[PDB]
Amino acid sequence: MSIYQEFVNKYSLSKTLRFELIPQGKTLENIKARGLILDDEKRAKDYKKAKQIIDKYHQFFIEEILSSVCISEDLLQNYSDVYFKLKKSDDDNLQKDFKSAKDTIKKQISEYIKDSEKFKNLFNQNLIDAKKGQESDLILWLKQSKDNGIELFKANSDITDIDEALEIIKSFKGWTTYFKGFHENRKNVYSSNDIPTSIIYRIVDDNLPKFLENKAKYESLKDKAPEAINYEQIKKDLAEELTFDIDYKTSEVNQRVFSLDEVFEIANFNNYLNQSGITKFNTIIGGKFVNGENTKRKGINEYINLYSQQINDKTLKKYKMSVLFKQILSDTDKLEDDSDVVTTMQSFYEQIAAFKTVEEKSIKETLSLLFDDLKAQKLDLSKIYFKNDKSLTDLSQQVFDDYSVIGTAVLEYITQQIAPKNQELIAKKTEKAKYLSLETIKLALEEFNKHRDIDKQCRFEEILANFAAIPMIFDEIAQNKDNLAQISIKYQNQGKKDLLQASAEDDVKAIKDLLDQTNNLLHKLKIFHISQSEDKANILDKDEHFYLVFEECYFELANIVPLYNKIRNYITQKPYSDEKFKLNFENSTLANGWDKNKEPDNTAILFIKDDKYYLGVMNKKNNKIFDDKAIKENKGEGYKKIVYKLLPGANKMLPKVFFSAKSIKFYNPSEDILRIRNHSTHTKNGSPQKGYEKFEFNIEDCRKFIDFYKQSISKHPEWKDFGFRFSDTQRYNSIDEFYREVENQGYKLTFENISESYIDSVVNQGKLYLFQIYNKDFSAYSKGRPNLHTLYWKALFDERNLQDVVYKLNGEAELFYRKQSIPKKITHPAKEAIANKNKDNPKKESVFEYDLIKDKRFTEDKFFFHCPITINFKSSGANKFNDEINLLLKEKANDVHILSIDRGERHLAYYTLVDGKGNIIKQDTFNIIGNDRMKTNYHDKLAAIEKDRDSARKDWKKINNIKEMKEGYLSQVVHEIAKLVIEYNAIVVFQDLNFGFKRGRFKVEKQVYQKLEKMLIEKLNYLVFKDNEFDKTGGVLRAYQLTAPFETFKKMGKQTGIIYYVPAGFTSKICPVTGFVNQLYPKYESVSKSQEFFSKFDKICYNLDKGYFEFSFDYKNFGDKAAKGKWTIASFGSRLINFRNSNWDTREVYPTKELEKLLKDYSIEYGHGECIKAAICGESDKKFFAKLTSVLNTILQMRNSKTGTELDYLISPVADVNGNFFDSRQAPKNMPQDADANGAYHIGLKGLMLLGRIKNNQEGKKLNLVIKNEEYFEFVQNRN
RNA sequence: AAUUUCUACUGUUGUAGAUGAGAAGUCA
DNA sequence: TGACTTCTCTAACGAGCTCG
DNA sequence: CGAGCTCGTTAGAGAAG
Repeated sequence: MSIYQEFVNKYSLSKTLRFELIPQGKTLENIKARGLILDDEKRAKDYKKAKQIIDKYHQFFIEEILSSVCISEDLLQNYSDVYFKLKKSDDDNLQKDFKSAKDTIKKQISEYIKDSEKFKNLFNQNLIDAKKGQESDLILWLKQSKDNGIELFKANSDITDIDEALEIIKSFKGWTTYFKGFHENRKNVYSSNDIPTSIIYRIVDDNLPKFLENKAKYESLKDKAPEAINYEQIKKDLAEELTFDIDYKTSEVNQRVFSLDEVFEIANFNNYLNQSGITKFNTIIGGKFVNGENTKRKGINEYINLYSQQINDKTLKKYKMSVLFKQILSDTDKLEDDSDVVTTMQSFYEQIAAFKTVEEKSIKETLSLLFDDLKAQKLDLSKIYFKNDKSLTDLSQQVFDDYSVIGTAVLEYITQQIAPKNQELIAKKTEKAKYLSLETIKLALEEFNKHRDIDKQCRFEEILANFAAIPMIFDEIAQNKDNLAQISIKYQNQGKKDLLQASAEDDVKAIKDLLDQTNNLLHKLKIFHISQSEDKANILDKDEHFYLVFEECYFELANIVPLYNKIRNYITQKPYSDEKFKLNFENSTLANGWDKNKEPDNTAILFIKDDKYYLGVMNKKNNKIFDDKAIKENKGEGYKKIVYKLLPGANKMLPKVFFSAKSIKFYNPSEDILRIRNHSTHTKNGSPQKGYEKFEFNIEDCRKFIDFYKQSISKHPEWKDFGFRFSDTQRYNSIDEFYREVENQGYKLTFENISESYIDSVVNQGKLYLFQIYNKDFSAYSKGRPNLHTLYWKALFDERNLQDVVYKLNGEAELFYRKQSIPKKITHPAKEAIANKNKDNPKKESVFEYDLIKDKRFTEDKFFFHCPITINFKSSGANKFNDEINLLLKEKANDVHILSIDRGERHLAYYTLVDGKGNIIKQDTFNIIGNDRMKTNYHDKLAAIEKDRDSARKDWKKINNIKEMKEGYLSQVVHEIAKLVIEYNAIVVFQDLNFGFKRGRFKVEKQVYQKLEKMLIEKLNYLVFKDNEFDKTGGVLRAYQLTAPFETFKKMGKQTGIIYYVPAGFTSKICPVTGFVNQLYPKYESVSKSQEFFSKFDKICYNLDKGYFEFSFDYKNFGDKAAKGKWTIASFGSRLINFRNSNWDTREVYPTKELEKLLKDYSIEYGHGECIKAAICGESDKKFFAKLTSVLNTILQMRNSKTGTELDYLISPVADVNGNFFDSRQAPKNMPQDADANGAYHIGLKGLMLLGRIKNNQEGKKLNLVIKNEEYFEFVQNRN
């Protein structure tokens, strides 16, 4: 029987059921008449015009907290010393010191911000509404905008001036419940974490590493060039700009021209860093544009362009000075129309190309001159770095025709340079190091050429020539701008979406190409650019001339990845607008509690006429319909208005009502009890109120202070309806678990009848707006299975729920409304034969008596109802969930038949039920989805869309209509994974995407396979089966909670519940029977160096009766230690070889017939029947050894597509213990069948040894769930 | 080619499966 | 480029307000 | 300014590895 009987109703989560309202009776006629929904646009669309007001005031607060901060020089001298140690000498134990050196400067400001006076009333209610004596801070500044005559609008923003903004900001009087995600996603702007958009993460990582860099290029400038910077001219010329009102070390209030000898001081760090101080610093260092003289009076960086120009020294051009970047939330829009689909692009290629710079070098010539200055080795090669991730692999792709030739040369040269006989430092100098210099690259490429002939060289000059193939890409952009200027005169229309239709295919493919040769252009400069990453915080001895001109042409060119995603998210949408908004019935309280006592203001209540469900929203002004005297007066039959009783919090309510100004006399205790609440002695560790202090808990308190609550609850007027069943008060350890005694039992839901004729008349009177929630299950024309957001709603109100409560209703439901997006167009009229679209369905015809408008749910207005509920409310929460599982299946480990999912070359997954020994019980593909009614082949449905016999092969409309259908496949297949893990009650084991993941070209990408393990963790955390009994396990309330929730992809680790994780390195290229891995990689390193490598083979011999040659090897005679054992690989069957398609598509080559040819071509004899050891090693030729490697580039290839997309079977070199060779044309059911069946059976074998560790668990709860290749390659081979 | 929304649908005024919503700095 | 925060998941009371 | 009147305060567990 299923072992997961225990894993039922375990923890709590809150899904939100959504519905459509039906305006019934005369509900909609009163709404349109009084102007209700038309005056709802002005406070559900218009707050986006108020989110332009709040952030601008949130920008004025930046200007008046950073010009009001004064940080010490003690934490700048503790920064700048470590800031210059790591440049000249980077190490490990100073990174812990550098982080703590910058931790208490990003926290010392983070405690100054949270202790100001404009901050506590800015992320809460009181930002926008005024107190009776305290007028709020938004309305003061907009009046202060008039108090000084400032003209903040009609020059920068959308609103005319502040006078209409004075009207707009008073449209949110009691409406403070809007901004609660707009005021939660701006607590990251003042967050002390490492998130990359703040003002305290930025002034420690974007200007403080740039200002202290720019001080070393000023102390090393006055001694090396005294005459250069004319001090006496910049005092007179820019005297108005240099009026810095405050100094640091003297705290002057002297509005005077500062001295340039002291503005570059480390102590003077606080004279800037608002929006108007970085402007002042970048006025001197970049020049001041004043067009009153028709010339530029350019500052100190013009003096470097005069002093080093005359005497002609390019070492003072190393000492140029940089530009500080502009602060986050400066003064600087998602796309929906087509009037601005072109001028968000044609007004960018005017900005990225047609602009005159400061020093007069156009951006075509900047990458032209600098890469030509790098061409003949002029710049220093030990200061320009490569990004050491697999983006440098792409730099080896375009010119070296190999992926890992650079990453091996910086592993081969560093091997001989430091530890030439391999032991500790050898990894992090070239592998874990985030950057490698060109001097390290050049001394690794003119060393590998010394051990290689003329045919296969690897020249450093080709990398310099590859970068010279960059600066003429800007010339064909200047040719495409002559092509893409005839389209901007064709789209002058405002909102019509004729660039999204399928007729202009010849005008969208002129845009994807132009946004692809400016998106690999940024992916070839990506290997240069410095990263401000974490755990290394990358700082090295950088170049002084390269990385100042490169930042001119990267961070101005980097504004295309937030612009390429503004088009590919515009073309790949659907032709209707899902722009909905919430409607409120002239009330800031729509569904907040649903409670019976608090519903003249919660405004809403539900109904049931014994089959379907309704919503009744009372009109807020005349809401006197159900004030407890018209229910008994109108009792009868019909609707079944609920009384809903809720008690949120046994921390927040039970001291609020039992120690109030009213009910304190009704439950009168002695002063023995009153000393507890004052000093907070009942709490183990909490918070007393003002007046007293915290004391120590004793066991006498919370076995009698709870008894105060038992007499207080049992005499309450409206809190006797719950019927509490509290346990024995001696068995109460704390009040945190007496919370859980009050909170779950403080919830009842029973029914009271109302005569149907009254509340059919009050909707006719116009006081009860009545609505019906429905789906395709709550209509009368259905018989099949419901949805899951309708099988939950029918369990909020069932009687078997309310016995032992599971589905709790929550407050703050939210009513939404959606306008008319697309017009009504009947695409399938009545009595017309329509075409089938399934290649297995017999009934090819389709004639409908009723019409079908194309997706008509976006043609007519829909009132919505988004209703959060709570699942398993009575039970506990989620603490140490995955540790409970491993401590449970230890006595149930011999019931667990491990399921295992992979990616796919030909398939999409190959889920495989591996047994404990390893014999596959039931494997099947994941291309055929469904029960015997209809069957759908998503493999064939991909293969007709996936860039196959389609229009133009490159447009964005394909590559998401693959992906959304591929994502819609992920919505399908998670049910067919869930059915297996209950029928075969085991586990899921995916492939992790942290480290150790598969690399090749698959259908399922890296992107759309982490979502299939994201959409499985949120459909195995709460798992309901639509065809199971209600009160039985696996049903609706007694359902499957087997995993934990989803926090991040990083926090999945090796285990997040029943879904384990294993690596995905070397699982698809292994013989399943014996465990061979091709670790003896042939690459044709040299002619003579291969000769001792063929003697590292034990014997290259032949057998008479066997009839096949063999390359016997053992791994003890060569490095990169992976496994052991005498192999004697064979040359039995045929191996296909892939080729460059386009003709030269596919041809078959036999290994043995090639070995018969290529060995009889020279004088080597074989036919005696013994070893050919010395004969193969004795031969010396260029062509011979460059061709025998192509035999070993074929005898070890274990994937072979038979023709174009037919089938790829599996072959095995290494023998069994009998003599037979594994061949998947005759493989049994307990062995893999296809090529993707071998990439899934080893993901289970590497997952089955997780379960070997877990069944042998001990008292040490430090379960080594990590996999090393020495552990896996030993387990898979000798398991029998 | 119909849906609380999404994907494929004819599975027939809808069938099989998924659905956590308002939110939204945006790393790159 | 697809994920990075962590909450509100609420009833009752003391409050100045037409009214008494 | 008590009639109670629609508001904007306000009461303040112990999990979180």
